[PDB]
Amino acid sequence: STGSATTTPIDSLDDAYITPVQIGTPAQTLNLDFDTGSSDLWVFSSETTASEVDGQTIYTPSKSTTAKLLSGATWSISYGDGSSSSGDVYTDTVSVGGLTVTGQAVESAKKVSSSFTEDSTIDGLLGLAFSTLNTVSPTQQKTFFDNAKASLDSPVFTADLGYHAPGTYNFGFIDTTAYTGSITYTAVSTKQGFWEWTSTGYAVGSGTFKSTSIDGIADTGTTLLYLPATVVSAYWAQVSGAKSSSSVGGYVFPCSATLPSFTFGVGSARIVIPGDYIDFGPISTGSSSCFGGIQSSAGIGINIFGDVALKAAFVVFNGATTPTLGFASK
Repeated sequence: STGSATTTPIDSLDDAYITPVQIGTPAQTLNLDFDTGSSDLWVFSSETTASEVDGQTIYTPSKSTTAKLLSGATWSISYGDGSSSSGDVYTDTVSVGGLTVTGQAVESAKKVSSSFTEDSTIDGLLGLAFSTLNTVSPTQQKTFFDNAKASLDSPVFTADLGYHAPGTYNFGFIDTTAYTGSITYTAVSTKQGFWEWTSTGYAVGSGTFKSTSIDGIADTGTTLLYLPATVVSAYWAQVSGAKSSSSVGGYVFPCSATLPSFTFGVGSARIVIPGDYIDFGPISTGSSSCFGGIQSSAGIGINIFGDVALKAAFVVFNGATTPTLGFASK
């Protein structure tokens, strides 16, 4: 089998992407944030504290003839940005882009943090990291991809995120029309449960390439590119007037600037992020200070190749017995 679904930016800055997902019978369609940095499929629901729901579409398991309470199971998750959610668990039929999994754990939120409430466009998350990170207790549950894998034509999914435009998530096949040149594959460590890999280096604008190993994760659920402070300082030093602002919480730059590109290495191959992809707009309405899309990972503990980087590439998440990651230009 295969599946193919369009993913759409939630706003004009590409702050996140939402993909429609069918849950239950008859189908209830919710727009979920596909997140290769976590491993829980959770949704706003009829069980979510009413004051914490503000415009989201909810899953109502009592209206699904295929929903079953997973008795005794609970979940609770905290994300890198400090957001969180928790609740109980159902199993139900879940379909993405024509690909159907029966018996999928659908984690129903009883509580969500303010950032989730305040984002009316995201109805939940669909985790695509390794199932070892799944938070369901006392019986850990599998991700949608793990459940689907044996049935797929090939044990892979691909992310093709757009810049200020829709893109595509495919399951079970590699669309050879969706990228230019060749896909370069690179080793993955699953030891922390992430799609963790080692970039071979970077360049700033038309500058020379610096060969240096940068360990990080491919994370579709993170907006920005978070890299070591040395690398990030070298980037922003090429933008007149750019500075790190502790009050804003990262590097900002004059909105009048033209940003240089940023290149990252994948083996001997190179992925070029255009300067425009690094512009996250005014820090507040009307301001002439703009927020940067490349930021230091120093406070985080891990480097993160988030959407700013991934949207410059066609990315293969290869879930074979020994997983790998593939990157192509497009």
